[PDB]
Amino acid sequence: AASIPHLILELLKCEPDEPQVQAKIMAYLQQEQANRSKHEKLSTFGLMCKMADQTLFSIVEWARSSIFFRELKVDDQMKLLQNCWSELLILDHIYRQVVHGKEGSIFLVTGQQVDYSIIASQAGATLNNLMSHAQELVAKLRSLQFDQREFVCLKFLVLFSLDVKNLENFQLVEGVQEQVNAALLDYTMCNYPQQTEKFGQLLLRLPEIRAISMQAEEYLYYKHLNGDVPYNNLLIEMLHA
Amino acid sequence: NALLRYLLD
Repeated sequence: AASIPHLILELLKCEPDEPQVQAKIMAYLQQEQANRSKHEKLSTFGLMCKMADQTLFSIVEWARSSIFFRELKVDDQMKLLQNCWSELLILDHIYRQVVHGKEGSIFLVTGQQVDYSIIASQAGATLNNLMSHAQELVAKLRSLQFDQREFVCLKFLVLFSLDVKNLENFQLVEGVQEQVNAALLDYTMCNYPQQTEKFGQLLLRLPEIRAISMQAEEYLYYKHLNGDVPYNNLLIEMLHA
Repeated sequence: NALLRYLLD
């Protein structure tokens, strides 16, 4: 029998409604294109930028209503989100591939499968290299039997980082860090006992997520410099902050 | 980041 720590139950209760988010972003992009005439239609890159934008909107709404995070004053909330916004987007994408992804394609938040082949044919070297290490990370997580309880734990570990300067209530953040780490450790030890170091193996994925996240930020920033990013984009505001 | 601040409210 599986055992799930009470804390992780609380974390799961704060999870977004995936079908609702999917339908919402799907409808948003379809309406966006509908409002544009033929020569105004967004390119693939433009669409994906607005898609990532809407995902980030959803992530901010998730955090705002979530346990522990809603306890902080807005100034601490901003600082935490300013630190980890791209990490959460990458983590969200990666886990989506672990669960909903077929190894030959990319599963988008809007629900479509985009073949990796299309990316290899239409994207430059930077994006392909970026996708390649995402693929490796997804493959690694699959081999570890990465599941939803561990995902929601890592999500909170990413959000409540202690590497954030100028934090007002840093010991609350430290408290969440310790509680979630402890719960994750107990969960892995109880439910995956033949993987004696699964906890450590999961933690080691965090610097890999952060490295991908930094490269992704840099890729997007330079795409913006060439004028390829569609106008106004919470992504871009997060970058310019 | 006035936009992020707004969204959190």
